Order: sequence, then structure tokens, then C-alpha cells
Amino acid sequence: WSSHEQMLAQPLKDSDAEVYDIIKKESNRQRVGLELIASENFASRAVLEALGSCLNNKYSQGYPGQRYYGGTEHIDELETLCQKRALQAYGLDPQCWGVNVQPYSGSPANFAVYTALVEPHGRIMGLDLPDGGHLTHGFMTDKKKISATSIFFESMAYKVNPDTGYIDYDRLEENARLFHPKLIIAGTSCYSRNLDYGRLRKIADENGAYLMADMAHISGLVVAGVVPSPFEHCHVVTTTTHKTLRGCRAGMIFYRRGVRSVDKEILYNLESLINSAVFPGLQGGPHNHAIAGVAVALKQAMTPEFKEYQRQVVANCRALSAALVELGYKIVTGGSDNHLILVDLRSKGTDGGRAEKVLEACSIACNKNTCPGDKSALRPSGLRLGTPALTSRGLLEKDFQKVAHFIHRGIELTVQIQDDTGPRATLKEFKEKLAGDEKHQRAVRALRQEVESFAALFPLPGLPGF
Amino acid sequence: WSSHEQMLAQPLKDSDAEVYDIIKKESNRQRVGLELIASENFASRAVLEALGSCLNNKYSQGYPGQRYYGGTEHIDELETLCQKRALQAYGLDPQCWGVNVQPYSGSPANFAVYTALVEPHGRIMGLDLPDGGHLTHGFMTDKKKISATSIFFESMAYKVNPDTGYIDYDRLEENARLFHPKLIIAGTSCYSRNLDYGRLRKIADENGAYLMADMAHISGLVVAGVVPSPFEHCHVVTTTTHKTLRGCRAGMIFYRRGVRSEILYNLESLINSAVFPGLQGGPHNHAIAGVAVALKQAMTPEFKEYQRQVVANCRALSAALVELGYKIVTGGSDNHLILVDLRSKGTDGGRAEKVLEACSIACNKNTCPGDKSALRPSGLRLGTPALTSRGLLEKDFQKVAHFIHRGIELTVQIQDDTGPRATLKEFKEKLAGDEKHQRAVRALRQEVESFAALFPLPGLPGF
Amino acid sequence: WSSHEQMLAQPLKDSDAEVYDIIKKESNRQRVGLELIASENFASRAVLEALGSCLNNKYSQGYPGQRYYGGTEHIDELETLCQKRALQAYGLDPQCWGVNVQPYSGSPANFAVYTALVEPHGRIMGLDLPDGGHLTHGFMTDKKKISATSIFFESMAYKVNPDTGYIDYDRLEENARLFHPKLIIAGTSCYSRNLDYGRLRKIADENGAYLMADMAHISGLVVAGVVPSPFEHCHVVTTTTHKTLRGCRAGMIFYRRGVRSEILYNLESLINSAVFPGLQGGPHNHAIAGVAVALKQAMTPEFKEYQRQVVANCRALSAALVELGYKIVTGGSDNHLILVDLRSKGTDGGRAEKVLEACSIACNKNTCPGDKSALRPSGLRLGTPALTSRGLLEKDFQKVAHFIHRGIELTVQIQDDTGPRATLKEFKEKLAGDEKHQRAVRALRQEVESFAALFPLPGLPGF
Amino acid sequence: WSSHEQMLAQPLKDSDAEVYDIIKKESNRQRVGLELIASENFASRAVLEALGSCLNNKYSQGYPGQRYYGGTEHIDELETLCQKRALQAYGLDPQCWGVNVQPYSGSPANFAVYTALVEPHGRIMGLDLPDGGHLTHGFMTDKKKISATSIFFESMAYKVNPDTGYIDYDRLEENARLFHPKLIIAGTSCYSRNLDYGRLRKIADENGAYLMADMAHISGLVVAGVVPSPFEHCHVVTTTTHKTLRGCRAGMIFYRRGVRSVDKEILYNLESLINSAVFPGLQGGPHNHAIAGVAVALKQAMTPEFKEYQRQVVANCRALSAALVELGYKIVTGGSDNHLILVDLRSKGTDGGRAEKVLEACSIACNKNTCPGDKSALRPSGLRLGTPALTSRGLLEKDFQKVAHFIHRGIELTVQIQDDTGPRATLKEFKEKLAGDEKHQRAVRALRQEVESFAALFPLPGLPGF
Ligand SMILES: *[C@H](NCC(=O)O)c1c(COP(=O)(O)O)cnc(C)c1O
Ligand SMILES: *[C@H](NCC(=O)O)c1c(COP(=O)(O)O)cnc(C)c1O
Ligand SMILES: *Cc1c(COP(=O)(O)O)cnc(C)c1O
Ligand SMILES: *Cc1c(COP(=O)(O)O)cnc(C)c1O
Repeated sequence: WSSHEQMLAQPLKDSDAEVYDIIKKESNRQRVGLELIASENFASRAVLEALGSCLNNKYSQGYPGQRYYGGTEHIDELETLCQKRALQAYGLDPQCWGVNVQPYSGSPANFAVYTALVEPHGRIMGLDLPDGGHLTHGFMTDKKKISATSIFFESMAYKVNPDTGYIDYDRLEENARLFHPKLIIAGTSCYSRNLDYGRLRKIADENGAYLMADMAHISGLVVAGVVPSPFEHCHVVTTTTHKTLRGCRAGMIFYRRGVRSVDKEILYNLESLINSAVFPGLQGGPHNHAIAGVAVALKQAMTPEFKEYQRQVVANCRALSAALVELGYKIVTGGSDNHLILVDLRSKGTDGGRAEKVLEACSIACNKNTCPGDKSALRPSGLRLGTPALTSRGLLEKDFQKVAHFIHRGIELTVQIQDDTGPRATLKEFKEKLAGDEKHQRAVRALRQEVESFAALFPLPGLPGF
Repeated sequence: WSSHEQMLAQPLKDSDAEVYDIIKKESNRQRVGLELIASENFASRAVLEALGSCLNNKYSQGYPGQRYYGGTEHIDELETLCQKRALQAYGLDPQCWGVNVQPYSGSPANFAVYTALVEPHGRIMGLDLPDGGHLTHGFMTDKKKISATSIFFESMAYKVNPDTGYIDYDRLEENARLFHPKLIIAGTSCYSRNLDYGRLRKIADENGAYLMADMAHISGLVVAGVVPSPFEHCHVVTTTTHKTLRGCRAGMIFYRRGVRSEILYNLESLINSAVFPGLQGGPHNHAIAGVAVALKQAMTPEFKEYQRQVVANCRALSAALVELGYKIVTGGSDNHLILVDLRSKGTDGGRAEKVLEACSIACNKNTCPGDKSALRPSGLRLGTPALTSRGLLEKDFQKVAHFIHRGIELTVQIQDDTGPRATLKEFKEKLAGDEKHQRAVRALRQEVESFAALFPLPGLPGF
Repeated sequence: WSSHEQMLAQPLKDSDAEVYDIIKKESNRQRVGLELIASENFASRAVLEALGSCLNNKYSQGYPGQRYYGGTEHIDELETLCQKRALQAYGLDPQCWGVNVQPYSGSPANFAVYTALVEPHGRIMGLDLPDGGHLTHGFMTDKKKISATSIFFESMAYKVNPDTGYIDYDRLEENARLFHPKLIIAGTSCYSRNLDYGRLRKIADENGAYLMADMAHISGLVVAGVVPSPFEHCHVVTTTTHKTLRGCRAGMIFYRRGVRSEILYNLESLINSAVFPGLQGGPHNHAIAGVAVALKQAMTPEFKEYQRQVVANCRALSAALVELGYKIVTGGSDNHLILVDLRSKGTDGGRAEKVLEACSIACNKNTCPGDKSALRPSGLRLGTPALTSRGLLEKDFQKVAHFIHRGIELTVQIQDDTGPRATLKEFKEKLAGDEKHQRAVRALRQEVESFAALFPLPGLPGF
Repeated sequence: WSSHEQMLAQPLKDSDAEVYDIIKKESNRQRVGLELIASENFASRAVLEALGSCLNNKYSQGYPGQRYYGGTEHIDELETLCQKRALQAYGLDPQCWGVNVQPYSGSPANFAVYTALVEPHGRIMGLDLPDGGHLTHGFMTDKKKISATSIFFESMAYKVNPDTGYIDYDRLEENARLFHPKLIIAGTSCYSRNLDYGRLRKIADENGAYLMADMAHISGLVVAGVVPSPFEHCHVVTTTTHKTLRGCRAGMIFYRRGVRSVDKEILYNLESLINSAVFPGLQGGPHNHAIAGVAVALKQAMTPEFKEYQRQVVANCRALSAALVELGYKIVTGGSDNHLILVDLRSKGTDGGRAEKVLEACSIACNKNTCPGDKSALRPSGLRLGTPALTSRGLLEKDFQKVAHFIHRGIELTVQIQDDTGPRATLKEFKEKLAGDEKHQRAVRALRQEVESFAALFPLPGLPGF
């Protein structure tokens, strides 16, 4: 009864060693490994400090102008400040754009928008998953609707030309006239090229649909002006706040304000629809600590240092891509305009499925992903590689070239094992051969050692060992 | 870059003074004020430290043993540990219960469940809002569906007897036969009494429906064993992790496993698939670590005691207000909150919540079972979790009751000066513009804030 | 071809003897039997002649003044004439009412309206089936949606007081506030009392819902002014054109025009668009001509008298059965039918309808308000429209009542021989296999059929 | 009160002169005019006599094996007989096919099937209207769902190659993988070619969807074996009973029974689903008189005389098509395989919209319909012409050639008027110029006279002046 009070102060290290120990082991893993997973990054210490603030304590359902409870004087200073920085960072005119900073994460942001502009069973079109789209843009089979989007709404994806790896805009333009989408999505989870926002705008207006951009993967790039901004032609832009924007996990919803089209003019009604859908529609009390962390991230995002960070991110990607091309690897669409590349491993007689696991054992983090061609989804040809994370650690062109070599050493290993299994062997067996065969296991150890030594050369953003 | 590094490792105080200054002012407001909002509380320092960990960086969409990406060795230790502590804290047998610890918050947890067990347009019944229910349990009018629940699903609420303030179980039992709910919700946002989970189970099984409990408000109480556990009769239990459980903002979904009656339970996969890849993306592992910390703390006798205190404080507060002549809906409480019907003082919570606020006494309005108009709620909701976490005891709350009373009197005064009839905006105008009043507010605010300063404020050292 | 012509102009009797023979046998069955099925009647020869016209050939999708194809000069004269007679027959002012005469039948008419005013998943409330409602008004269980209405829309029925047999309007008024119906239905398939249209209008307007009346069973009565007209308070009135209106099988949708309260009514276009191009294709003009003929006949004093007779027959029949000790649900009737609760004789309509049938007395079972099991309905429904169209009068029906009674006794006998407990199939077995019984049936069948022969059989000369 | 009894007998001619008079004027119009509307025909006297029977009187909800009421002894003989003739007429094995004969009409039959196999919001694909599809196969715009099908279900149409006038099966095959239809429709309202049922079956099975054929327009042809039967590859076949089958207005739903696919085999569950959907799902008491009329039509349909009638129908169409080709008219897909042709009037500088109305004034019945090309739906290029009706009157190749000339005389007239109005004139004005201009009105009279004289030469099926 007395200690209860001593209990609320007691640092985490003392109060709970088991959790603390985990956090440590994780921090250390993150250090010695090479993070190449496109969606990963490292939040600054400032952002992380915010999440721990007393901002966790206040409930503030509603919005600045009107909340359900009182005493929100400061939360209001915060949310408001956060919006000013969100529009500012993207050079948006507060008279043409508004922004909701309450989404809990990326997926939630998208759903809020669908719930506000589409409505139950409304039609939605997005990049087909195996072509590089995201679940939240639609995901169903001929027998079941898996994604929440594909359950409460009616989704149909558009594909990319399997010979150029590019989005087939012509086919999409045609299909839209038959499908009558209420909303078309412009966003990708694994696509190395800029999107033709201008085209998509013509296609959306043609069918009277809304054009929503999902810049979760390029949000940071867009800010530094390293890739074309989606705010030029889109009606709405949703985004995560982590990944390339390097903040804590949360999401935002940008929406236009003002005159939409003449004749005599009609206005944009997105604001209230979207705000009402987030709340009291879908969410409850906002996570203010996460909002503070985003605000911090946006301040940092407008600095020239960030600006430079991004230029570096993209250049690293290019050098990495070039290095792998030179090693004889095939890059979908032959190259990239951003932070990632899809390496088609068919050109080496293996697949990303087996390859991602071997590279992992060597502490080289990345993931598989089908290439435009691929006939089977149960044996994806590609590996996706992103440079945001490692760049935030300081890696430069020279550094990545060495990385490319490490990945190549891995692909070779992966191949060595695969021929050691059989044409009709399963991923289960493959994985099992890699676990109980000192022969390969030794090789792994050797490369893991090299991988982890190199990684140790760079610092690890975050708190002092946390 | 030369500087790019230092930036990422720099402290918040230096890196961003504007945000830091805000956090400070907030920390200080929380200190000198008296938090009586039922849903509020204060997370311990341990929980808060976890949210800042490097756990923010790792993406781990999927589940332990079923992750999309590799390198989840530790996240797995975590999520798993978190589930072991979640079932443990509630004395649940891992063979009869499972638990999803990925929800981002309370509302999301509920939706995940609806999406898994109900399905588009499936019928759902829950406590009607003005009677003390939550939006996520359904909220629509005769012309529009507002809540996500009421949009993607078909909701119809059940009310409470307006003369006892209790849930009319008889009427619900009858209406279920006509509405055919696929799922009935057992949970409240402003209800001072235990729920007849046993009854609701009979009603659910009668219509072959699922009985989902939403213990967001009493999650902490349930753990200390201070209120009956909803796990005895329910098929599913959703909950927030903050509020009375005192963790960071997140949510959990408890579901049964094993035999239902031979027939089994298929809740597990349905619910897991609905959270992901159904509704969410990468889980917020830092929030999960904070919950884990909260659950360890929740199983301590100190927490156990904290809860006993919470409920006792509420009683004393309730008694003190009764003695001051206030009417308590259903006459009392079995938990951490009470709905004070201000009709018995000639005013309403709408005007009263704002005046009390100006005096730094935090709380909120809420219609009472009677109330004919929703635009002039008779009640004020008062909870004791927050102030109890600061150390307040029976004696302390009695003083609090007095402060609230002083407030109600003030709010009434601004009323008599405005006239028995006047719009809410008229009322607030006097509150602000009037020497005797704005002055009165200052006086009570001063006393309120002095008293509050006497107690500590949980959290990280000094913000 | 040499023969191809003659084929198309040949008579049915020669062209197809098998079908012709069937029609004959049916015509003859209809003659010697006693039709007491509430929904049955006999169309006049004029109506029947219309169905055979060349009106079958023309396709006229659309509406007068809005046809897809040309050459509709006459179809237009027809449809238009039909509408003039439909509004006329019900004394409706063409400035306050419009009418669609294209529905293919009763059920289609209702669906057209739901599709126009409700919309996918819109809520609808109607009389619960076991209490006397129609499928099209909603029909689902706790596990499946059976009726089209209950599939594409969200239906919840209201019941009747099981002790008065009357519709519990108080409970309905209450539940509407919780269910938020977009449309409430006023219509019955087996209810002997007038509906409180005035009440239902208050309830509909309270929830901003539409009040749709389904007068399929009393359409003819309403015209003769023998029962209160539903056009006084309703927004829409759907109806079949057969049954008590005595026309061919088809349906109509009456809807209001003008001012609703300034606000207007937008029902017209919604409903017309929903019938076409919404739900149907080319209208069956021959059926429309038959309806027109029926409406002209319906406005005659002879029809007017026919109806008065129909209702009087029912009363006498009801009285005669009461005197024989039978229990009538709600104790009596205000129209053409009565629900005889056979519990008061130790049997059920299920067994009874089949025995009476074997004796050539046509009628059907139907649960009574009380009834605990739907697999053993207590009641028998009896209507007088059909037999009245044959000329039966009070005296005649009293004899009929006796015949039905003789039947109930027989059905009971087969019961006592089977034992207080026995499955329905067991019962029917005795009915058939047993000298004393199959013999008894023959005896009563003979008397039933002799009496029936005494009256004429409306329709075309001799089939 | 006394007369009431005399009222139920009193013939229609006496009981109601106003209706009778109408029926007469209609019968006479049908006689002197030339019916070329593809969906029209003339029911035999036998069929018409059935509709008037006492079969109107019995209520028989349910089905032969189980009805809600009794005394259905004969209705059962009927419905049953009707089904035996429906399967018989199409040479279907009662062990592989079943049939529902209760639909009230064509549209209702389709909906019953959708309600049974698709379910609310289930996806359905069908021929796009402007390409020759039917409303019931789906009809919506980018802003509204018009058809019942497009309201309660999710429909997306497939088009035809605008340069061949044929259905683009390749594009459909592709789109099905993105749309995931639960049911694909094989049926047309204005398409002169056979459908590749075999192809559509591959496409349906590929996506695990049902293949429903809607043979409303070729039902009669299919029976005579003049066009390929859709029962060879389809799971379900819906049809109207009038049109080319020449019965009264009603509809039927044919469905398969037995083993569907092996591995070990799975069965067809269509029967109960469809029956339950018709009733108690969608309809009430069946219209037995209409069913008797259908039965009569099916008996007549199996005769060699009918068989011959159909061969004639198709040959007439060809000669008509040839005659118009020779007159310089353009026929979509250049010809026909059945009873109709879509004449693209662009090749004469006019459109079907103006042309259908002028031909009408000349007592030549037909209708407009957009051609594959057509940029605007408010100025369809084509006219649809069918031969079923006129053939049932006895017209032969020589006769149709004369008909073609009459239609041509009309198109010329139509053109004369149009140049007399202006490039930017409306159909309202066009129609009005044709009504109040003795100049043209005189021409019309002249051709109407010739048209009506010729028509008088042939008999008019049906009753003796009814
Ligand atoms: C918490 N809201 C109660 C209040 O009055 O503020 C809650 C929730 C939502 O949690 P959240 O974290 O997203 O805001 C859901 N369900 C219940 C029963 C309660 O009490
Ligand atoms: C007629 N069915 C009543 C019965 O008990 O048989 C009916 C209908 C359906 O008409 P239909 O012509 O398609 O069969 C619809 N609505 C009502 C109220 C009744 O009474
Ligand atoms: C990663 C990603 C998401 C997922 O974000 P969460 O915050 O993890 O839930 C959503 N959309 C797109 C386009 C993405 O790349
Ligand atoms: C004509 C046609 C219909 C319409 O039939 P109705 O009986 O008039 O309702 C339906 N489907 C197709 C394919 C058609 O050609």
C-alpha cells in the first residue's frame, strides 16, 4: 500500500527487468544488423522523448474548436501546432489544404478516408498487390474479401505492364469507365517509380471520382522535394508518419479546401466529412503523445539537414542499384526514382522467398515481393531493398557498394543451398535444410560476422542504449 | 552529415523548445488541477519509459510465429510475454482463453471484433448512449448513422429503467427475439453498477448471439477482484489499457478457446485475421511494451490495494454529496464512478461542467436516465481513479465533494442572475463577464489548486 | 407453311388436348368443392376474356408518354384508362394520388416500393408472420433471412397482444424509436380486424418514416366502402388485383402527390423508376386490360352489394361456429375472414386442414396469437369472398359451418384413434387407411359436393 | 344485386365496350403495320385461350411436391407437365437439368437467379448495354445504380471490340481476374452473333464463377437447333417464354443437377437455391394460366412446323440483311447468325433516333440502338431489325426484300427531313418538324399507305379479330 506510490516512479529498469532486458536485446540487434527493409527507419531521440511525456494522460475526443471535455488548453496548442507544421512542411496553403493529425497509424488513416468519401460498398480502385500495392488499397480473391477495405467496400485493382514494370495507365483509364470507381488510390508499397498524378487526375475527374494519394513510402522524399509532390493534382493525401518521414508510428490525412470546379462553382466538402469520420466515426480519444512526436518530426523534416538526408537516401539507392546491376542482377523497371528497388532474383536462379530468409540469418534485413512477371505468388522472384534506415546511420555510396556485395554473397549462399535440396522441395524443407546443416550454417556464421562487424561501424539513432 | 547525426541524438528540450514548453505547461496543469473525469488516470514512469524505447522502429506485421518480416526474435518475446501477462493478470486459463494485444486503442479493438464476428450489416445491440453507453456500441438517429459501428453494421440499443437507473434486462430479452442480434455488448461509459453478465449470457445464447463485454472502464477493478469479472459468462472481452488499468493508450481483445458446448470456439483465427491483415498494419510495439509493464504492475498487491482504495474513495465521495443533498443515479455505485443528477439543485451538467472547469475541477456532463432533452443533460460524471493514483483518501475526497458543491452553487448563481430561462452561451457570458463571478471563480480556483498541490503527480521526473 | 398457319389459329381443345383436359378437370374441381380459402375468388368472364386479347403481343417498356418503342398509341389509351379507373374506384383525387398499374403481381408491387423508398438495408417493420403478417412484409429467423424483403433490407416485425389478438400499437410505437424504421407496413394476410391507420400514421411521422398500406386482402372491401379506407392516412397503398377485388393476378401501387407539409411528395418518380427500368421489363398489357375491366366492375352497385354480402356472410358463419362452440380469434371479424382457434376442440389446423380438404372443403391452417409451436398451428382461416361470388347467403353459410364442424369432429376422431400424442404423418395414415374413416370422408365429401353443385361457377362458359 | 350474377358472365364486348374497343383498334394496328421489332411476335390462338382458363383462380404457393394449400391436384399435373415439356423441348436429360416454370416474366427470372446464387453485393458481369446487353445484366453510371441488378448487386460490364462488333473475350478474361465475378452472364438484347459459350465456361471456371445464359432472344432458335444451344457449357439458362419462343409473357429458369467437378467429386446445389429464391423468396402465388400458356407453347415448339418456322426466321433475316447491304447499308459485324441485325445508319448520314420515329409514322415498327462505335448515347447510329414477328405472318425471302425497300424509302425520308432542320437541332424539334410540315407529312402518308397495303396481304395470328 505504501510502495504503490514508490511503484509509480520506479524507473523501467528497476520496475520491470524482463521487459527492459528485451528492449536492450532489441536495441542491440538493431545495431549490429543491416536494415534494408524499405519501410524501416530510426526515430530521433527528440521524437522518442515526446512519446513518454504526460501527454499520454489527457483525453481529448473532438477537435480544437470543440472537444467533449475541458482543460484541453494545451492539447489544443499542440494539435494546432502540429497541423501548422504539417501544412508548412509540404508548402501547402492553409486556404487550399487542411489536415487531420489524429489517425493512429497508416492503415487507420486510409480507412477513415474511405469511410468519409466512399461509404459502404462504394467502389475503390488501387494498385494490385502482386504489382506493388498495399492491402489497405484493396485485397481479395475470387472467393474471399481479406482486407477491411475489400470487405466494407467494393475494390478492384489495376495492374502494371509486366514487361516494363510500370503502371498501365491506359488500361486503368479504360476500366474506370466500366467499374465507376468513387475513389482511385495513388500510392505504392513496392514501386520504384514516380506516379503519374497528373494522369490519374484526368482519369478521376473523368469518372467524377476522388483521387487519393497514399504517400506513406515517399512522405519524407516529397518534403525534401526529391520526388514530385502528390499535392499538385490530388484531392487527398494520406500518409504514415514513420518510414521515410522518420517520426513515430501515426498517420495524417491531408484534404483540400475551397473551390473544386467551375461551370458557377462548386466547393470542396472533404474537411467535415473526413473529420467526422475520424471522430466520432472511427476513433476515440487521440494519442496526444504520438501527435507531439509527429510535430517534432515535422520540425525536423523542414530542416536542411533532413533535406540533405533525403538527397542522400535517393543517391544511396542509385549506387546500390548500380552495384547490383554490375553484379548481374535484374532491377524491375531497370532502376529507381526513389528510396527502393525491387531486385528480380530470377536472373540468378532463385527466389526472394528462400533468399530473404538466408540474408536474414546473415543479419541482412529485407523482404521478398513478387515481380510483375511471376506466375506463382508462392515463389516471388523479387527482393525489396530500401535505403532510408541505413542512410539515417550515415552510410554513403561507398558504404552501400559494400552492402551490395554482402547481399550478393548471400544470394550465392541461398543458391548453394537450393540446389542442395531439389526442384520440388518446399520452403519448409528449404528453411529446415538451412537450420540443421553445419555445412551451410558455417557459411552463414562467416557472413553474419562480416555483416555485423561492418554495421558496428555506424551509430544507431535513438536514446543512449535504449 | 556533420550535423545530421547530432540532430537525431539531441534531446527534445533542445531540439524543439516549442513542443517541450507545451509538454511542461500540460504537466503543470495536470498537477494543480483536480482530475475527476472517469476515464482519466496517470501512467507510471515505467510504462512511460517503454513508449520511448527503440521498439518504435521494428515493423512486425503478423503474429509471433507468423510474421511477414524476419528479425522479429525480440518483438516475439515481447508480444508473447504480453499475452502471458494479460491472461495471467485476469487468472485466465490459456486453454480456455486467448488474447490479441495489437489493437491501437479501445475503439479499434471493438471494431476488430465486430469485423470478425458480425460482418457487414450484421446486427448488434448495446447500451443506448443517453443511458450510459459508448459510441462504439452503436450510435445513430432516425436520419443518420454516425458511429462507424452504426454505419457498417446494423445497431439497435437497449435502454435502462428511467426510474431505477438500471438496465432493463426484461425489455432487452424481449426485443432480442425481434431484432435477432448477432452480437450483444456488455459494457458502459457511464454506469455505476455491475452488469448482469449471467443474464446477458442467457439472452445471448437464446438468440445464438455472441456476448461481448467491453470492460474499458472497469478493467483495473476486475483485476483487483473488486468487481465481478466479465470472463465468467462472456465469449469475448475487449478493453482499453489505460483508464482504470493505468497503462498507455492501447487495447486488447480476449477471446475464448476450447469447447463451447460436440462444438468448439472459432473466435481465435477470426479475430486475429480481422485485426491483421484485416484492419491494421504494423503493430505499435512500444505501446505493447508499455501495456506489458502495466500488466506486471497490475498484478502487484500494491495495485490490488490501489483499486480497493479507488472504490472506497468513490463511496465516500458519493456519501458526502448525498449528505449535501445531491441525487445519485441508482442512488449509489459499485465502482469508480457516480452520475450526479444535478436536477436536484436546479441546474444541469452542461453549465456546471464548464464552471467547475474554470475552478480547475475536471469532470464532464452526461444525461441522466430521466432527461427529456439531450441538449441540457442533468448529470455530471465523477470518477476517482485519477485522484486516487495521487494518494487521495476518504478524508481527501470529502473535501473534494465540498469544492464541487461550492462550484454547483456558483454555477447556480450565474443562473439566477441570467434568469430561469437562458441559452447556454448567455450563461457562459455572465460566468466570464461579471466582477462578482469571474472573481468567485478565481477564489475557488485558488483553493482547488492549493489543495491539489499537496499531492504528487505520477509520471517521469520533471517535465 | 401449308400447316404452320392453321397451327397458330387452331383452338386449344384441338391443338393441345392434354392441357385442355387439365383445365377441364380443374374447372370441375372448382365447381363441386367449397372454396373457403381467404385469398381465393373467381374472375368474371369479361376479365378472363381480356387476358386472351392481342394485348399480349405489344412490348411497351416505359410509361404513357415515356415509351422506349413507338406504336404504343393504344397501349397508352389502356394504361391511362386503367389508372383513371384505379383512382376513380377509390374516390381518389388525381391531384393527391397517382398509381402504377404495371406490377406483375402482389409481391412484386411491394418490392418495387421497398426498392424505391427504402433502399438496400433500409429498415422495415411489419406484422410478424405467426401473428398474421405476410412474407413480403418481412420473414427471417435468428439464423437466416428467407424473404426477399428480409434479404435486401433490414426487417423487424411487431406482434399482436396474444390475449386480445389485436395489434399491440403501444409496443410498436415504443420499438420504432429504437429500430428507426424507414418504412412501416400496414397490411395483413390473416387478421380479422381493421387496422388503426390513424395511429400508424402518428407512429410513422414520429420517426419520419413512410406508412405503406398493403390492402391485398381487403382491396375489394375498401372500394365498396364496407371497411375503412387506408387512403386516409397512408402515403402509399399497394394491392393485388385479385382476391377480394376479383380481377386477374396483378398488382398496383398507389402513391400520393402534392404537399406533404413547404415540402412536397417525391414518391411518384421514385416508384415509377423502381418498377421500370428498375425491376421489370415489358408490362403484361393483357393483365392490365383485365384489371381495368375489374375496376369498372368494382365501381358498380352490384359489386358494391356483393361486398356487403361478403362481410355479412362472414358474420353469420362466425356466429354459427361460435354457437357450435368454436373460439374465434379476437372473438369476431370486421371483414371477409375469421381465424378459428381449434384448440377449443382439442386439435390443430394442421391436421384439420387436410381432413376438411379430403371432404372438398378448401381452407388452410394458420397459427393463432397464443400458439407456442409453429409446427402445430391452432387455427384455421376461413374467408367468404369466393363462395359469396357463387351466391351463397347467410342461410347457405350456416350449412357450410355445419359441414366444417362435421369435419373437425372427423379430424378429432382420427386423433383419438391415434392417441393424444402422434406425429402428423401418423395422423394422415389413419385418415387414409381405416374403413370407418376413409369411408366417413367419402360420406361428407359427397354431401359437400352435392351442396356445392347447387351454385353456379363464374368464368368462361364451359371448360 | 340480381344483375351481379349476370355481371360475372356478360361477355367482355358487352360488359366493357371501352376496353373492348381498345383491344380491337390494337388488333387492327397490329394487322396493317410491319413488325420488325426484334423482341416482338404473335402468340398462337391455343396459347391465348389458355390464359383465359379458370387456372387464374387457384392459389398454389410452393411447388408440386409441397404446397402451402391443398386441392392442387391439377395445378400439379400442369406445372409438372410444363417442366417435362421444357426439358424435353431442349433435349435435356432430367437427371442433368431441372427447370423452374414460375417466373412471372424475363426480368424476374434473372433476378431470382441473382438472389439465389450471387447474394447482396455479389459481383456480376454482363454485356455492356450500349454494346448490346440487357438492363437486367447490369446498368449503372459513374453516379447512380439504375437497374435492380446494379442496386442490390455489384455489376461491371464487358464490352465488344468496336471494330469487329464482336465481344472482346480476351479483355473479359483479363478483367475477370481483377473483378472476381461470382456470376458471368451470357445473353444479349441486340447482338447478331452466337456467343462463345465454350470460352465463357473456361473464364467462369477459372474464377470459380457461375455461367448464366440469358437466351430470351434466341430461345426459339435454340429449340429448332438453328443456333448453337447454350445448355452445352452453361450452369444455368434463363429465358422469357415469348419473343422467339412465341408463347405468352412469362419466364423460366433452367439449372443443372448432379456432379459438377471431380478432384472426389462435388455436386450442383443450384436446384434448391433457385427454387427457394423464386419462392418463398421473391414471388407469391404462381400465375397458373400463364404456365398453361407456356406449356402449350412448348408443345408447339417441338413440332416440325415450328422447327421449320425458325429455319425461315433465320433465312428471312439473311435475305433482309443482304438486301440492305446491296442498298448500301452497313451491318454491324457485317451480318447475322440469327433473327436480327443492327443496321449502322451512319453510312447514310443519319441516326436511329430520328429514323425509328419516321419509319414508325410509316407503320414500319423497329427501334434505335447504339452501334459499337458511337461516341454519344444521345444519337445512336443503329436500328435493330428482327424477323420473328413478320415471319410468323408468312413472309419469305421475296417478301423481306420488298420490306427492305420500304425501310430504305423511310431512311431516305428521314434524311430529307434532317437536312431540313440543321446540324444543331434537337430530337424534339426534329420530331416536331415531322408533325407540323405538310411537305413531309404527305410523303409519310404515301409510304404509310404502301406499307399498310402490303401488310394486309398477310394473316394475323391470334383469335378471330381479337
Ligand atoms: C473509453 N472512452 C470512455 C470515455 O467516456 O471517454 C472507452 C472506449 C474507447 O477507447 P479509446 O481508447 O479509443 O478512446 C471503448 N469502449 C468503452 C466501453 C469505453 O469506456
Ligand atoms: C396475397 N397472399 C395472401 C395469402 O394468404 O395467400 C398477398 C400478397 C401477394 O400477392 P401475390 O399475388 O403475388 O401472391 C402480398 N401482400 C399481402 C398483404 C397479401 O395478402
Ligand atoms: C506501410 C504502409 C501502410 C501501413 O502503415 P501502418 O501505419 O503500419 O498501419 C499503409 N499504406 C501504405 C501505402 C504503406 O506503404
Ligand atoms: C427481353 C429481354 C428481357 C425482358 O423480359 P421481360 O419478360 O420483358 O421482363 C430480359 N432479358 C433478356 C436477355 C431479353 O432479351
